[PDB]
Formats: sequence, C-alpha cells, structure tokens
Amino acid sequence: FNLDVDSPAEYSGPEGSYFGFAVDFFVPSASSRMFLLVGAPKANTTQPGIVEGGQVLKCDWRRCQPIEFDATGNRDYAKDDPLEFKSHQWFGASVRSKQDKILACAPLYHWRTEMKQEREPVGTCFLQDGTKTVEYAPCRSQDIDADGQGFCQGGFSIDFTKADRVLLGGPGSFYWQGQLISDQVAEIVSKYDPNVYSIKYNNQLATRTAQAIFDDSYLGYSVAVGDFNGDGIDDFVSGVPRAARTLGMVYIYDGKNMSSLYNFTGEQMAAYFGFSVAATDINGDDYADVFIGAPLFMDRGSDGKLQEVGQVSVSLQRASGDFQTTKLNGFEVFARFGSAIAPLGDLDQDGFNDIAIAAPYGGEDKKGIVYIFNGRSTGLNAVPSQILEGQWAARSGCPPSFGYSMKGATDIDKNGYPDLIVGAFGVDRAILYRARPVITVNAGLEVYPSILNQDNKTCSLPKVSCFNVRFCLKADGKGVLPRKLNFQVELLLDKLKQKGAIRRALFLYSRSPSHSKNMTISRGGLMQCEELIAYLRDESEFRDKLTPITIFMEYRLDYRTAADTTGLQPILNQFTPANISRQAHILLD
Amino acid sequence: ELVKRKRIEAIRGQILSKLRLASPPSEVPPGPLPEAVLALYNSTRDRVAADYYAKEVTRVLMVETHNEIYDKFKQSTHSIYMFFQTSELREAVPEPVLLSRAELRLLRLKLKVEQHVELYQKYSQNSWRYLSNRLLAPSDSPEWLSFDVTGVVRQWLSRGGEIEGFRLSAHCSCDINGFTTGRRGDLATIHGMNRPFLLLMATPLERAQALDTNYCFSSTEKNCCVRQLYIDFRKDLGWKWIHEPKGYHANFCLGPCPYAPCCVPQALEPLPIVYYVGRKPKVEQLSNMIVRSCKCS
Amino acid sequence: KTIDMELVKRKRIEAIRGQILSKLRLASPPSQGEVPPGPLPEAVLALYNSTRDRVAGPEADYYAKEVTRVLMVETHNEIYDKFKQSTHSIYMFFQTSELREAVPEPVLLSRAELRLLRLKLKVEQHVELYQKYSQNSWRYLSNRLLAPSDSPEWLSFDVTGVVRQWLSRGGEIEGFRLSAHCSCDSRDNTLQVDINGFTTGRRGDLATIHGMNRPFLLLMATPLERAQSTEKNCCVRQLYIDFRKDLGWKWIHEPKGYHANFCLGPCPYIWSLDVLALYNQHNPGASAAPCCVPQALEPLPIVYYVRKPKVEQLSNMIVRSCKCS
Ligand SMILES: *[C@@H]1O[C@H](CO)[C@@H](O[C@@H]2O[C@H](CO)[C@@H](O[C@@H]3O[C@H](CO[C@H]4O[C@H](CO[C@H]5O[C@H](CO)[C@@H](O)[C@H](O)[C@@H]5O)[C@@H](O)[C@H](O[C@H]5O[C@H](CO)[C@@H](O)[C@H](O)[C@@H]5O)[C@@H]4O)[C@@H](O)[C@H](O[C@H]4O[C@H](CO)[C@@H](O)[C@H](O)[C@@H]4O)[C@@H]3O)[C@H](O)[C@H]2NC(C)=O)[C@H](O)[C@H]1NC(C)=O
Ligand SMILES: *[C@@H]1O[C@H](CO)[C@@H](O[C@@H]2O[C@H](CO)[C@@H](O[C@@H]3O[C@H](CO[C@H]4O[C@H](CO)[C@@H](O)[C@H](O)[C@@H]4O)[C@@H](O)[C@H](O[C@H]4O[C@H](CO)[C@@H](O)[C@H](O)[C@@H]4O[C@H]4O[C@H](CO)[C@@H](O)[C@H](O)[C@@H]4O)[C@@H]3O)[C@H](O)[C@H]2NC(C)=O)[C@H](O)[C@H]1NC(C)=O
Ligand SMILES: *[C@@H]1O[C@H](CO)[C@@H](O[C@@H]2O[C@H](CO)[C@@H](O[C@@H]3O[C@H](CO[C@H]4O[C@H](CO[C@H]5O[C@H](CO)[C@@H](O)[C@H](O)[C@@H]5O)[C@@H](O)[C@H](O)[C@@H]4O)[C@@H](O)[C@H](O[C@H]4O[C@H](CO)[C@@H](O)[C@H](O)[C@@H]4O)[C@@H]3O)[C@H](O)[C@H]2NC(C)=O)[C@H](O)[C@H]1NC(C)=O
Ligand SMILES: *[C@@H]1O[C@H](CO)[C@@H](O[C@@H]2O[C@H](CO)[C@@H](O[C@@H]3O[C@H](CO)[C@@H](O)[C@H](O[C@H]4O[C@H](CO)[C@@H](O)[C@H](O)[C@@H]4O)[C@@H]3O)[C@H](O)[C@H]2NC(C)=O)[C@H](O)[C@H]1NC(C)=O
Ligand SMILES: *[C@@H]1O[C@H](CO)[C@@H](O[C@@H]2O[C@H](CO)[C@@H](O[C@@H]3O[C@H](CO[C@H]4O[C@H](CO)[C@@H](O)[C@H](O)[C@@H]4O)[C@@H](O)[C@H](O)[C@@H]3O)[C@H](O)[C@H]2NC(C)=O)[C@H](O)[C@H]1NC(C)=O
Ligand SMILES: *[C@@H]1O[C@H](CO)[C@@H](O[C@@H]2O[C@H](CO)[C@@H](O[C@@H]3O[C@H](CO)[C@@H](O)[C@H](O)[C@@H]3O)[C@H](O)[C@H]2NC(C)=O)[C@H](O)[C@H]1NC(C)=O
Ligand SMILES: *[C@@H]1O[C@H](CO)[C@@H](O[C@@H]2O[C@H](CO)[C@@H](O)[C@H](O)[C@H]2NC(C)=O)[C@H](O)[C@H]1NC(C)=O
Ligand SMILES: *[C@@H]1O[C@H](CO)[C@@H](O)[C@H](O)[C@H]1NC(C)=O
Ligand SMILES: [Ca+2]
Ligand SMILES: [Ca+2]
Ligand SMILES: [Ca+2]
Ligand SMILES: [Ca+2]
Repeated sequence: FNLDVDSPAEYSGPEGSYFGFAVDFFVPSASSRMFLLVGAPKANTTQPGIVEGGQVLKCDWRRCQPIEFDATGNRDYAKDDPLEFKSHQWFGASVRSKQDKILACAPLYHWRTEMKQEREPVGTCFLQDGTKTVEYAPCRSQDIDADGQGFCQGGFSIDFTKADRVLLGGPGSFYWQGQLISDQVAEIVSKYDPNVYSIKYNNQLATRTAQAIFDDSYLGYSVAVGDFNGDGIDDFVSGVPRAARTLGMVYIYDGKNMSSLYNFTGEQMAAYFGFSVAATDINGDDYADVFIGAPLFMDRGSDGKLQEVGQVSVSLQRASGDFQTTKLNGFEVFARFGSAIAPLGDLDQDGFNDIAIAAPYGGEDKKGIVYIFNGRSTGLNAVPSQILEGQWAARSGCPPSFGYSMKGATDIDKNGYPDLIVGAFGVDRAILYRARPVITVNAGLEVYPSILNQDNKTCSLPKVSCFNVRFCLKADGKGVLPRKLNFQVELLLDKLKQKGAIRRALFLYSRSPSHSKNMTISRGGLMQCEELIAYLRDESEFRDKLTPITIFMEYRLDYRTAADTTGLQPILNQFTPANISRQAHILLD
Repeated sequence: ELVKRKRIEAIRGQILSKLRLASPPSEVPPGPLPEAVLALYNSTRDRVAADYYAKEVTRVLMVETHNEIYDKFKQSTHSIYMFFQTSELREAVPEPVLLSRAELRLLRLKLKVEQHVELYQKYSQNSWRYLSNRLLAPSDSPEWLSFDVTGVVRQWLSRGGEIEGFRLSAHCSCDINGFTTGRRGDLATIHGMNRPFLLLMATPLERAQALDTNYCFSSTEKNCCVRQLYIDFRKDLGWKWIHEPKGYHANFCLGPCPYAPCCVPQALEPLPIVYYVGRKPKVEQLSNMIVRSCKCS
Repeated sequence: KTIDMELVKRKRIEAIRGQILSKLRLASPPSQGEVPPGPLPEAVLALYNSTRDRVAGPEADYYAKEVTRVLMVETHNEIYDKFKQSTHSIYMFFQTSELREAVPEPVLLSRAELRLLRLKLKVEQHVELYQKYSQNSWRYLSNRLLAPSDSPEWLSFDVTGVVRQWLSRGGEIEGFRLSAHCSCDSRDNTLQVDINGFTTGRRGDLATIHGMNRPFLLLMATPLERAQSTEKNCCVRQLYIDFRKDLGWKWIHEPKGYHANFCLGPCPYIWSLDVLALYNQHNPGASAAPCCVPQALEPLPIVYYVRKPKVEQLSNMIVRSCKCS
C-alpha cells in the first residue's frame, strides 16, 4: 500500500528492443551506490556483423550505460565456416544478480556442432564478477542434436543460491524433456577457457535423461530457490508447465545431489501451471514457501460461462514435510494474472514478507497491472493492498506488457524499505516504485465530564457551563524517517449540526466552535497530549436540548516537512488512519 | 569524573532496551516483600555448581514421597527419583519457544569423601536414558549444584504428557555405589523444604509478540561484519621460512556498532604451522588466528 | 568516520606479522640456508593432517605450542598377554620412553587429546573411557554418545590430566581401556563400537599398512628452548553504582546496588622503537584497531513489580576483565 505512485522513476532503453524484458538490482562491493539491471534482448549492439545481439544496461539512480559482456562477432570454426550465431540470440532475456556478480544469458543463441555443420540453440551466458567476463554454455556439449542438449536453450531462466551456486534452466534438453544444471561459481570462472567450446564441470548437478513419455515437458521453464528439506542448502524449484499431459507440474530437486523432493500438479488442462515460480517465506516461519503461477487458468463465472483469469497457488511449507496449499484467482479476464511473481521482502516492514503478482495484459487498454499482497501469520492476504496501473498505451505490435518481469526485496535508496522494479518490454520501459515510510498513529480522545449540567459555572470568565477537552497524540514509524513529524489537528464541536443549523459549543478563549493547532510531535519518545476548555451555550439560546453533542477530532500530517532528501513522502497505515469522535449528553428526570 | 558519567547513560538505554521498554512501570509491602520471590532471588544469586533481552525467572518444586511416587520405586537404596507435574510447567512457560535456559538444581548434604553421579531421563515410564555426568568434591559446607536440562524441558512442554520426571543414580562399573544409606534422605533433601526445584528462565509473550561467515560472506553488511582476508606468506609478508601453510584466511572485523562500542571478533580459530629450526623441523600451532565471528562490546 | 580504505586489510597484515613472531618468541625469521630444500616427510604431514582435523567435543596460553604425536603399541606385544580383545572392552597401550621424549618435562604439556578412528556404526551407541590405575585397577574418565555416521569418523578425548601424571612417574608402560555404557539399578552391559583395530588376521604384503591409523595420543607442549593495575595499560577500574544515588529509581526493590565496572585505556600497535616485547596485552588479536573491550561478563538478577511480581535476569551487565581485540 506504501508504494509511491506520485513520483516514480522512469527509465527507458532503445525502442523496439524489449527493454525491460528482464529486470534485477545491483549491489556491488562495500557501501557503494546501487543500480538497476535491465534486459533488452532485441537490442542492436556494436558487435561486428551481429544483428540484434541484445544487451544488458546498467542504469544509475539518472542515465543508463551499456554493460560490455561481449564485443566480438561470430567465431569461425574454419574458413567460411562460422562456429556460432549471436544474431537474434536474445541476450538479456533473463538477468540475475548476486552482490557484485551479474549473470545474463542468451536463450536464443545457436551454436554449430563441432562434428558437422548444424545450427543448434544450446544457449550461452556471460558472467561478470567485477573485471573478468567469462562465458557459460553448459548445454554447448558433445551431446548434440535434439536427442541431447542441442536444443537446450540453456539460460532461459536463472537464479542464485545463498552458497554461490548458479541455477540454470534448459527447457529443450533431451528432446524437450528439460534439464536443470547447477555449477559452483568457483568452478565456472576457473574452468573457463575461450579456446574450449565444451567445458565439462566435475561438480555439475544435472537432471539426466528419462523415458520417452516425458518428452515435450519443458522442465526448467522457470526457476526459484529456497530451502525445503530443512538442511541449509538452497534447493531447486522449477515449473514443468507441459508435464502431466498439459496439466502442468512443478518439480523440486535437492540442491546437493539432484534428487526429486516434492511435486505440485496443476488442476486444469493447458492452464500453464508452472509458467512462473517464486520462493520466499511469507508467514515468518523461516520455511521458504512456493508460489506457482498459472496465467492461463480458466475459472467459472457467476453466469456459468468460463473466463480466463489466471491462478496462483500459495503453498505454505511445514516442518512436518507437508504443504498448506490455497489458490488465488486473477481479477481481469485475459489479463494472465500470475505471469510474473516477484518476492518483495517486507515491503511495509510489518514483520512478514510480502509479494507482487502481475497481470501484464490487464487494466484499461490492456496496458498492465501489478497487484501487491501482504503476508500475515496465517499466510498471504488474498486481497491486494495496492494496485499498480500501467500508463503507456500500445503503439503497435506487442502490448505494453507492464509487469511481465519484476524483482523485489532490495532497498535501493537506503530508506529502510525494500523497493520494486517493474519491466514493460512492449514499450521498452522500466519503472522504479519507491516504498513510502509507514506511519502508525494512535489517537486518543477523552471527554470529562460525560454529562454536562445545564448550569455548571466553574472555569474562570467574567463563569459559564464549561468542560475540559483532553486529546492525546502519538506517532511512530519503522525505517529511515526524521524524528520531528509536524501534525495539523482540527477539532469541531457539535458537528452533527450541518452548516446553517443552531450550534451549541465553542471553545472558551478561541470563541470559535473550531480550534486549529499546528503540532510538532516526535516519534518514539513519549505521547504528547494537550488540554483545553470548551463550554456549552445558555439554556435560553437554544431550545434544542435533545440533539447529542458529538465532539469531532480530526488530524493530518504535513508530509512536506516529513519527506526525505529524495522527495519520498511517508504514508499512514491503511486500516488505522482515520479521525475519531466521542460525545457528551444532557439528561433529565 | 567525566569518564564514568557517559557509561551510565548507556546503561539507562540498555536496561530499558533489554526489557523492550521505553519507560518504567507506574506498591506494598511497607515491610519485607514476600519470601516466595526472595526464595527465587536467593536461588538465582547462588552459583556454586545473540539474545541480549531479559528472561523472566520462575521455579517449580518437586513432588513429595506421596502422590504415587512410591508404587514404582522407593527402595533402590543407591538412587534418587524426582518427579514433576506438566500441568504446572506449561503454565509458567506457555510456548516451548519462549524457554531459553532450564537448569535443574538440587541440594547436597554429605560433606565427606567423594562420589560419582550419573543422570538419566524418564522414558516409557519404566526405561531410563543417559543424560549428563558430573564428579563431586568433598566440600565441608552444604553445596548447591545444577544440571542444565534445557533440551529436556523444551521437549516436555510440546508434549501433552501430564507426568514426567528424572532419575539420579550413581556410577555403574562394567556393583552399586553412590547412596550408601537406605533412608534416601541422608545424601539429599527429601520430603523437606529447600527440596530440589527446576529453575526456569524464559522470555515473556510480551517480548516475542551474532551471525558468522555464513551470513557475512553471502551478504553486504554496513554494520559489524567479518570481512574476508586471505593472508599469503610469500605475497603479503615475504616469508619463505614457513613450509605449511603458504597462505590462510585470517580475515578481520570491520564495521560500526551503534545503539565506544567496537567491532571485535567473538569466535577465533587456531592455526597449525610448520617451520624449521636450523636442522630441526617443528610443527607448532598458534592460538586464535582465524577470525570466525564478530561481536560488539 | 572519514571515507575509509582497503588499507585496513594491510593494518591486519602488519599486525599478523608482529603477532606470529611474538607467539614464537622470535625477533626475526630463522635461517633457511641450514634447511635442506626438498625433503618433506610424510611423518610430519600426518601431524599437520591430524591438527587440521578439529574433532567436535593466561600468559602461557597465548604463545605457540609444539605439536607432536605418538602412536600406540600394537596387539603383537603385551596387549594379548593378559586379556586380548572381547565384546566387553577394547584396550589401547602406549609407551613412556617416547612420551617423555617428545615432552621431556611434565610441566611443558599443555593439551593431550587421544584420537581414534570410528567406522560406520549407524543408530546409537554409548561409550565410557577408563584409565589404568596401578596395574590392576581402572577408573572412569569421560563419556560420549554416538551419532549415526555412515562414513568413518575421527574422535578425540582430552586426557591431559592423565598424560601429565604419566610424565611425572617413571612408569615405563601405560595404556587405556575402552568399554561401553553400563545400565545399572538393573544390570545390563555390552560394547558394539567398531574402532580401527588390528582384526588380528589381516596378512600378506598390505598387512603392514593395516597398522596405520591406529589410536595415537596427540600432544601439544611448550618447547624447552623457551622456558622462563595502576591504569597505565588497558585495566578494569572500580565503579560502584547505586540505584537511589546514581539513577534515582525507586521502582526496583532488589537489589539496591551492584558494581558495574568499565574498561579505560588505550590499545595501540606498531609504535616506534618497538613493540614486539609487550604483544600479549597491547594487541593479542592483531586487529587493525584494537579496542579496550570487556572479555568476560556476568548476568544480573533483578526484582521489580508491575499486581504480579516478576523475577527476571539480565544478560551481560557486570564487566569482569578487559581485552584489546
Ligand atoms: C515428481 O514427478 C516426477 C514426474 O513423474 C518424477 O520424476 C520422474 O520420476 C520417475 C519415477 O519412476 C522416473 O522414472 C524412472 O526413470 C528412470 C530413468 O533413468 C534411467 O532409465 C532409462 C530407462 O530407459 C527407458 O527406455 C528404454 C528404451 O530406450 C526402455 O527399455 C526402459 O525400460 C526405460 O523405459 C535408461 O535408459 C537411462 O539410461 C541412460 O544412460 C545409459 C547409460 O548408463 C544410456 O545407455 C541410456 O540410453 C540412457 O541415456 C537412465 O539411466 C528409470 O530407470 C526408472 O526405472 C524404474 O522404474 C521401472 C518401472 O517401474 C522399474 O522397472 C525399474 O527397475 C526402476 O525401478 C524409473 O522409470 C523419471 O525418470 C523421473 N523424471 C525425471 C527425474 O525427470 C519425480 O520422481 C516425482 N517426485 C517424487 C518425490 O516422487
Ligand atoms: C595429508 O594431507 C595432504 C593434503 O591435505 C595429503 O596430500 C594430498 O593427498 C590427497 C589424497 O586424498 C590428494 O588428493 C587426490 O588428488 C587426486 C588428483 O588431484 C590433483 O589435483 C591437485 C590439485 O587440487 C594436485 O595438487 C594433485 O597433484 C593432482 O594433480 C584425486 O584424483 C584423488 O582422488 C579423488 O578422485 C577419486 C576418483 O578417482 C575419488 O574416489 C576420491 O574421493 C577423490 O576425491 C574426489 O571425490 C570427492 C568426493 O568424495 C570430491 O570432493 C573431490 O573433489 C574429488 O573429486 C585425491 O583426491 C592430494 O592431491 C594430495 N595433495 C597434494 C598437494 O599432492 C597427504 O597425502 C596427507 N597425508 C597422509 C594422508 O598421510
Ligand atoms: C541425496 O541427498 C538427499 C538429501 O540431501 C539424501 O536424502 C537423505 O537420505 C537419508 C537416508 O540415507 C536421510 O537420513 C535419514 O534420517 C533419519 C532420521 O530423520 C532425520 O532426517 C530428518 C529430515 O527432515 C525431515 O523433514 C523434511 C521436511 O522439512 C522432510 O522432507 C524429510 O523427508 C524428513 O522427513 C530430520 O528432520 C530429522 O531431525 C532427522 O535428523 C534416519 O532414521 C535414517 O536412517 C538411519 O538409521 C537407520 C536405522 O535406524 C540406519 O540403518 C541408517 O543407516 C541411517 O543411519 C537416515 O539417517 C535424510 O534425512 C535424507 N535427507 C533429507 C534432507 O531428509 C539422499 O540420501 C542423497 N542421495 C545420495 C545418493 O547421496
Ligand atoms: C536470603 O538472602 C538474604 C540476603 O539476600 C539473606 O540475608 C542474610 O542474613 C544473614 C543473617 O542471618 C546475614 O549475615 C549476617 O551478617 C552480619 C554482619 O553483617 C553478622 O553479624 C550475622 O551474624 C550471624 O552469625 C551468628 C553467629 O552466632 C548467627 O547465629 C546469626 O544467625 C547470624 O546468621 C550474619 O553473619 C547476611 O549478610 C544476609 N545476606 C546478605 C547477602 O547480606 C537471607 O538469610 C536468605 N534467606 C534464605 C532463607 O536463604
Ligand atoms: C462542572 O464543571 C467542572 C469543570 O468544568 C467539573 O470539574 C471537573 O471534575 C472532574 C471530575 O469528574 C475532573 O476530572 C478529574 O480530573 C483529574 C485530574 O487529575 C489529573 O490531572 C492531570 C491532567 O490534567 C494528570 O496529568 C494527572 O496525573 C491527574 O491524573 C483526573 O485524574 C480524574 O480521573 C478526573 O477525571 C476535572 O478535572 C474537573 N475539571 C476541572 C477544570 O478541574 C465538574 O465535575 C462539573 N460538575 C458536574 C459535571 O457536575
Ligand atoms: C536493428 O538493426 C537492424 C538492421 O541492422 C534493423 O533491421 C531492419 O529492419 C527494417 C524494418 O524494421 C528492414 O527494412 C526492410 O527492408 C526490406 C528490404 O530488404 C523491405 O523489403 C522491408 O519492407 C523493410 O522495409 C531492414 O531491412 C532491416 N535491416 C537489415 C539489415 O535486415 C532492426 O530494425 C533494428 N532493430 C532495432 C530494435 O533497432
Ligand atoms: C474522518 O475520517 C473518516 C475516515 O474513516 C471519514 O469517514 C469517511 O466518511 C465518508 C462519508 O461520510 C465515507 O464515504 C468514507 O468511506 C469514510 N472513510 C472510511 C475510511 O470509511 C470521515 O468523513 C472524516 N470526518 C469528516 C468530518 O469528514
Ligand atoms: C498553522 O499552520 C497553517 C498552515 O498549515 C496556517 O494556515 C495557520 O495559520 C497556522 N496556525 C497557527 C496557530 O500557527
Ligand atoms: Ca536444502
Ligand atoms: Ca513459510
Ligand atoms: Ca509486510
Ligand atoms: Ca525504499
């Protein structure tokens, strides 16, 4: 709810380049600056003879700079015999970053066999750990042809573990059975050799080939990491959307010896159960939880007609090994809710992680919507607390696809709150939404006495029936915010009487039914309270002694004086921002 | 006198933070307060024998020789059996996660010679499984010991078994020893006051409601984190007189510690070296070289 | 609080340099023109390989310790003459002419842990260790529960107090005994542990190497060649704190005062003239910036009211000692 939609950062790349197809963060060595990593897989580069090689750009929080992963053209196997084809390789289709490491891949990279003249899409990745740039093509092997890893398209999806292992998905391996490959980063760079086209890694973990019934399964279509067998080693989660006769499945493998741990299965044919997956602990139990998107899920409408809305299943991990699974249906028809799932960390710093789910084709003009969901003790809140709307219309070709890729859980502005990058490759754009600080306010209101006598003269005046109004105010926040929060408080006596009626209350010295007061209070210290005297009008001035006198107290914030150096204005917690009211009565008999 | 006044204001901010409190609470008796909590306070100061917040200390006494403690045991003159009720344990500490430290304390009487003691746990209400061990010294005065059974108490609060207990026999040479008297009350306090009680230290529900290289190397900390540092002898020192090793990960602690608190290492590891002395090779081990963890104190 | 460098790492390196030399009680590196390049015996490589194996379990403790080991006596001598091997116990024997030769004076001995070799034992076992008294009697030492290791495991038992007593007597023959747990009050017994032994019957050419990895006693002693409060340095100063006097808090009944000390004093390093002399107190951690920090702390129990009196205990309050690290 606290994402700043008033002043978001708009980053742009070359038009038609699908700029924003993959997004991620960049946090290098020590306490340095932070960057946005954006993929543009159809982007023309300066590579000799390479048309639309693609690139990954480093943007500053505010110009963007291309990252030089590879400046060379197509290597030759022999004279007039090109070894590789980097044109239209879609480099930057998936970008994943861990500390000072940036991993980008080219899923549509084709490579000619070293036995004969083929053009097989084995896929390749480039890894940059500071200065050294290495190549990584675990599917570029001697296991050629569709039967092997020739059509693997390694690097279609990637992720990092907490133990410096890379997780790579290859949906085309073994006649499109798919394959997961995991290599230690110490081995990737050490065993790299620009003169060796098929490097064999000893600590490689891979899903070996199975029976022919499992062909055309697309294992490795999406990936995510998290511990599930309760050992400490990040395990491999991957969607298998065409498995189970187009029902869609998700396989879980152990991250130590590549063994199957748990299975999930879609519940509707061709719902693409497994298009996107994510792993993050959502209910504060230190057990990573599985989020599976099925953007093509069709549910039944109220009228009995089917409607494609997409579905995400939420599976809560338990120590007993089981899973508590629920299902979250999309809101808009054909929006493909569940196309992208980005763990956000604790977006609002409430003690429970939160998550974003995108419907890249929802909203007006099919521009795109991103829904923000908050965690709680019982799991994920099914109702979204914030709606991110796309602003960019569809020129021609692909729709804007706002939300198609996203990544969270990184506080890029050191504001105390993790922020969120949202890609929209159809309009070549990426947008940074900054989390606004959340102010929790506890307001109080005491009215003593409750019963106002018709003639109780006590407070000094040259004396009329008067009473004390004591209102207390306390505020706090959890992040990087200033101490002094300036509040504007308004009080209205006897509001129930609309403008034009007969009023019956007004402050003692202000001589005015309303009293304004500018209030600087400090968060965290103590509750600052203030008393003041208001009185009732004489009996003969109004015959209306039946209309209960409601004391109304309203409070607001300045925001401008509570903003940050970056102009990020805080925001109140959503269920408890309101003003409060109480009342006193005149009795008889 | 100015040096001492700065620490006091840090103690003020520490105690309130340890209680997770911003301000102290807001009477009776004009005489001495109840000796039920003075028995706890006299039992907490009596020491013969991460988590910086406070722990609420409560205790529970054992069951007399009545209440069915006798139809099962009673006569093994070389042992002592102790039993407790779970209906009162899960009331001082509701959630097993709140339990932090649970040490079982007894009371010694015999002062002459020495004995060897083995401790067991109650399983299947008939079988006993080994726990810990401790040798005893002839102290001329009554001494108070304690056995850390936190791991045992934690599992018992998760179970609905309303009857549990412990067993204290002597050494088994593979012959019974330890308790040479058959009254069972000569060596320890039976059926009297100051009888064995289980001292508990848990965290209130009001509260709940130092990582090492496994976190400091996978994340970029701005605070007191242990940074990586591989020290080579030939490269960073110019020492070719040390055969093994020829380089190691000593690391260091760098980082701030706010609420002068410094980033000091908490856990260190020794390093074995191999060097020659003229013609005599000596394999020696240096103490505390590899910095594992780092703390702020 | 000013930008900071990567030179902090070099401050550690130059503190390590002076540290290693001080723990070895050396002023300059020794001569290596008296050392022959090439020969690296596999006898000292087994020592170094056993010291890197860390089995889970004052002024003289900061200096270096010369690590030497001694293997045991085989079952081909004396170990079969009285008892041999049985399911009830396992016997290991050592000499003394080599124990008091690696550590001549019994005082030099610092830590002496006896290390063995486990085999896969799966579920559960319990082991008790004994010492040889006089010749006839055996006395308890320690005990240890066993975990289901599917792979060969290496253990270690701190028998320092035993070896020191063995170095004081001229007893030319010593040894240990390894039986198992004794379930008593009702009588049960047996041993099921598979430790690397002799098996008695392995012969041939490879039989000679089947005596390797046998139980050995790792020793860590101080070489014979070494032998031998007034708030100047980092010392802990006295400070008595009263609650009514120094805090003005009447809401805490007990206690009514305690001694909360503090650490005052500088901790510098690599000073002119040099020092390599006082290195055990100035910077024993060899850190880039040594601070006078407390090393040992003690908790404090408190008593306060809220209708429910709660007895609580605070962690880390009383400062005992102060170090530079
Ligand atoms: C979650 O769900 C998923 C999906 O269901 C599940 O993952 C699959 O789990 C099933 C469980 O059974 C796995 O099925 C097993 O697959 C084994 C395959 O590996 C070997 O077997 C190959 C068999 O060859 C087939 O084809 C030939 C004809 O070509 C035919 O004659 C055979 O009978 C067989 O059908 C074998 O060829 C292959 O060998 C390779 O390498 C050699 C060189 O060594 C080379 O010469 C070969 O050419 C080949 O390249 C490979 O080694 C299979 O062996 C195994 O067999 C068991 O079941 C049968 C039937 O019950 C028994 O008769 C047999 O004795 C075995 O017990 C079994 O069928 C499937 O592979 C998984 N898919 C994966 C991992 O992608 C997860 O397990 C689920 N999760 C959980 C927790 O359950
Ligand atoms: C005291 O300790 C020292 C070292 O601390 C030791 O010297 C070393 O001995 C070990 C024997 O275990 C040697 O390790 C072997 O290495 C070869 C090849 O290694 C090459 O590369 C190294 C660089 O690291 C070079 O220095 C070296 O000269 C070689 O060129 C391996 O082939 C050995 O076997 C492995 O493969 C087998 C399959 O054939 C496996 O079955 C076996 O498990 C071995 O490990 C493999 O599997 C492991 C999983 O279980 C996996 O984790 C491993 O990575 C590997 O894949 C063997 O490992 C080592 O080279 C020696 N060091 C030097 C500098 O020479 C002393 O011998 C020792 N003294 C004693 C015991 O008395
Ligand atoms: C590839 O790697 C995987 C894992 O990385 C290996 O799978 C392992 O298999 C071994 C069997 O060889 C299992 O060990 C057994 O443990 C039993 C005791 O339970 C312990 O493990 C629990 C695991 O956690 C549980 O919860 C999670 C949910 O979080 C579940 O998903 C999971 O399935 C478990 O149910 C711990 O939680 C628990 O606290 C225990 O520590 C033992 O009883 C068992 O047999 C022993 O005892 C036998 C006789 O009693 C004896 O004969 C045997 O030799 C053995 O000693 C065995 O030890 C591992 O638990 C299991 N891993 C995991 C993560 O569960 C797989 O073997 C490996 N493959 C290869 C080829 O290397
Ligand atoms: C619970 O703890 C409290 C303290 O927290 C403890 O109070 C102790 O009371 C004894 C008195 O019995 C104190 O000891 C006395 O100290 C003065 C000198 O200051 C002596 O003169 C006293 O004389 C003793 O010796 C006599 C010899 O003829 C005895 O006959 C006579 O009974 C006296 O004991 C005595 O030494 C002691 O100082 C305090 N404790 C502290 C910390 O000050 C109380 O007794 C404890 N209660 C239980 C049930 O454990
Ligand atoms: C006629 O009008 C008179 C004035 O308008 C009324 O006098 C009022 O009488 C009520 C009792 O019903 C008083 O309320 C009490 O106030 C005390 C104040 O003590 C606190 O003071 C400060 C806050 O200012 C606080 O910090 C302290 O710690 C004390 O807690 C409360 O403690 C009591 O609970 C109680 O509410 C009014 O204070 C008093 N008004 C004035 C101006 O003195 C009179 O009651 C009316 N007659 C009727 C209605 O018949
Ligand atoms: C990246 O650069 C390439 C060129 O290096 C761009 O490809 C060019 O695309 C245009 C259409 O967008 C092609 O024009 C066509 O020409 C043919 C004649 O061959 C004509 O018949 C068609 O009707 C059309 O007009 C152009 O040929 C093509 N260039 C090459 C060398 O093939 C590409 O658009 C650039 N992409 C981005 C994102 O900048
Ligand atoms: C004080 O703030 C509350 C907010 O809770 C206002 O209540 C709103 O009232 C309008 C119509 O009366 C409703 O349409 C809104 O839905 C209410 N808000 C909520 C959050 O339910 C109230 O109007 C404010 N006071 C005044 C005088 O305007
Ligand atoms: C308080 O500040 C407001 C501006 O928000 C101003 O209009 C008003 O006059 C101020 N009132 C007082 C009493 O300072
Ligand atoms: Ca795992
Ligand atoms: Ca969870
Ligand atoms: Ca949250
Ligand atoms: Ca932020």
